[PDB]
Amino acid sequence: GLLNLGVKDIGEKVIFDGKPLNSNSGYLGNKLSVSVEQVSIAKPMSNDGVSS
Amino acid sequence: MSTFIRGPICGTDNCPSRLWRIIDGRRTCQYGHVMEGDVEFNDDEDDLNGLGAGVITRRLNLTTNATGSFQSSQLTNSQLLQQQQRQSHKKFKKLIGHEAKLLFLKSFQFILKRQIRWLITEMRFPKEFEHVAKIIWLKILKTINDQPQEELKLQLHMTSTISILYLASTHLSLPVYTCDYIKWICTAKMPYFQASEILPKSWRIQLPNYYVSILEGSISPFNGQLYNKIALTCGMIHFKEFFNSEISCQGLLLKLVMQCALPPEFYFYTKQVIEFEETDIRNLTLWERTDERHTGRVSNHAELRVLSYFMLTINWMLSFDRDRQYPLKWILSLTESLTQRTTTSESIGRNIVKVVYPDKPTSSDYFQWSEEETLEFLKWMEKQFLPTQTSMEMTIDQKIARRKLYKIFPLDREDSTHQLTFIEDLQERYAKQTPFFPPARKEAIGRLLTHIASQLLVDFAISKEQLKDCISRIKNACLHR
Amino acid sequence: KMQYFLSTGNLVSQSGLDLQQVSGYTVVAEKINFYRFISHFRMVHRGSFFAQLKTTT
Amino acid sequence: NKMSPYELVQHKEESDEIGGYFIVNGIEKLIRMLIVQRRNHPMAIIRPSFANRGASYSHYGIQIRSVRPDQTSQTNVLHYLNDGQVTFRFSWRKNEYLVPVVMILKALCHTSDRE
RNA sequence: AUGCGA
DNA sequence: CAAGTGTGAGGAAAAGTAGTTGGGTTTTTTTTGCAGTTGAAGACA
DNA sequence: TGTCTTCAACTGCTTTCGCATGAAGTACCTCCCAACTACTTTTCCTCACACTTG
Repeated sequence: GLLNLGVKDIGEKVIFDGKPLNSNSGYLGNKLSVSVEQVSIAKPMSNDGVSS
Repeated sequence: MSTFIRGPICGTDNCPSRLWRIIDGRRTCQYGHVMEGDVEFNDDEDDLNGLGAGVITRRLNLTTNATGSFQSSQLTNSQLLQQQQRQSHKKFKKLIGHEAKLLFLKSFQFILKRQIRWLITEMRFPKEFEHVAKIIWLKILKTINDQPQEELKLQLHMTSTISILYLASTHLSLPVYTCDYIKWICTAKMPYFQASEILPKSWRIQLPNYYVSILEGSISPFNGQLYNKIALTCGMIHFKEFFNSEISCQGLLLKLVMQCALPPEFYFYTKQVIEFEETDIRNLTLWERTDERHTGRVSNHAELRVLSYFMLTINWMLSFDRDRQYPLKWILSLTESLTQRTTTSESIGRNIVKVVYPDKPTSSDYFQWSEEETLEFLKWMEKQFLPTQTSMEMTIDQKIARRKLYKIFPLDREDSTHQLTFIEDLQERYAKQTPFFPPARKEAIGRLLTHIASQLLVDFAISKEQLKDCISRIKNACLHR
Repeated sequence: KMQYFLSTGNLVSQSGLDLQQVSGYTVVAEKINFYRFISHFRMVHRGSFFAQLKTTT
Repeated sequence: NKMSPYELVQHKEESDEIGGYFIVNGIEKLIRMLIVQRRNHPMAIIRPSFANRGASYSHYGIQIRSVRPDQTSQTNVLHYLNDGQVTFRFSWRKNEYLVPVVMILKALCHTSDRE
């Protein structure tokens, strides 16, 4: 479906804890890959008095 | 009353009433005349693009245009609300102390009375049973008031109530203790085990301040537990002076012989040994008011000794029946026939008492539970466990859910009178032995005695040795011929 | 957020979704008449920005 | 979506409910359809805004509205500058950027000028 | 402001 | 050999309150038309 | 030193009158509230070992 292709195209958003590790720093202080694999939509449901 | 004016009054005529003509835009005199204001403000046109973040917002501290001249209010401190909510969430109980004790007292008062009237219905023992029981506790109450001040050691206990009914019955001397206890458990005749009844709904809530909640059968009696409090009640009561012939009953002997190997002779045998050294030829009476808190081997629990003489008699009698009146093969036949068997109500009851799963003497019958015994058991659970009970709140939802669940498994039912009566069973086993006319017999005798030890002990606080401690005691008593 | 956008029709994002406007995308179904109801789903708009144009071409 | 008319009536609806709209806070709203440039196809346009971009801009230009499989679109413009220069228009973070088309050409694939 | 009666 | 005084702990339960987590408002602070005008780059005597 | 000429950036408006009267926005932040299960709190209840006697 269209929405899952969209989330496959946004790909990743990468962030480095600022390289630290004390080349440790320069060569990033580890990569933190992030993304969204699937997107599901569910039919309307309502549970009252919450769980249970 | 309050006054009028907290805004305007008509300074013309002294008429302190005000009209609103919303069509006019006018505040006017309700009774008399004129313009109370020509000015009228805030009913905007068709132009409220709403750019205004209008951060202000009323909050009742800047007053209000007072657009109601109708008023009465009152002086306020500043948003009752917290005091309002405190008052809504006030009516509960938040008591404790002497006041809580009085109703703890009261509730105890009531359940005992409910206990007594089922007493009358079951036994049909006229004004008499009823009034003696009433003054008995009147007497019990007398003592409680005296050591009051702030003394909150009222004993009672789940046990105290039946001790009360027990002593009152003995005054009258209608029955027995073991029989009464088994009957009561089997038919839940007593309201004893659950304390929700009363008509407390409210007493329940009176945050019975620690007291009341402790009501409700809390648990089933151990070894002593129940003969001990009877003694305390007697000491409380000074019962022996007050009431005649306590602990007595030639009826417990009958109950006991029929209990099993009912021998048209062992009633008189044991009655005779009782005659013998059993309190010098005298119906043993209710032990005394064991005032002391240590409650030691009072042992003069009359019955406890009756059962002891009963047991003793059997083996003495049977293991020196020189004339050989009781055949070798006869003794095991009795113990034989004895093996389990249904019960026109009684044995089913004794199973129900066995199921207090105590010292594992009946635990296994737990396991075995002779087929139907299994069945008439589930029958008595679907009838007498229902009271069982009635989540309050926690969703008028889950209540619903629970109901649905019950509906789902609907349980129950998705010559007659099979369970013959008591004297029927009794008859048929004395017939089952009706063929009457060394190391092995000694063994058989011991075998049989262990069985009765099971039976008599099982109705009662046992002491898989006090029993015999008891046994030991009179053993010693006896040899002073 | 999507109830937000669907309740105002002010679709806003850091890309502008390649659309010339940030309002007007959503309309009340206005069931006052079955004709009106069916007509909304056969209505097509050239977009508000051309409503702003002064010409008529 | 899949209820037969009879069931639909059993669910308190107009036996024919077309749907396609949204109930948001109880008010039925549908998204108005919009007419946009045909995707994926170069459309030759003369526009005086193109002259409004600055010096050396002609009117002439190509506009293709590329839409991704997911249907998000990205419009790409070519401008013929009066000087013969060709510039490539695109939009990112709703900001405009201009690049020489010969740059995106040598950037896409290794090639010769004669290619 | 969006849709609409005149 | 044995019977009787002195006394501190072991045990049960409903209602309230603890720990851990989550939900949840509340809370707060990309040109599309016109006509005129100023400042500019460039130029002159 | 003194005066002139062209172009590009900035200013103000281009239907009238009213209904549905206005509505709920929404980034960044969070302290308070409702929940499920387990743990803790207050009053009350009942029995035992030891030291000394016969």
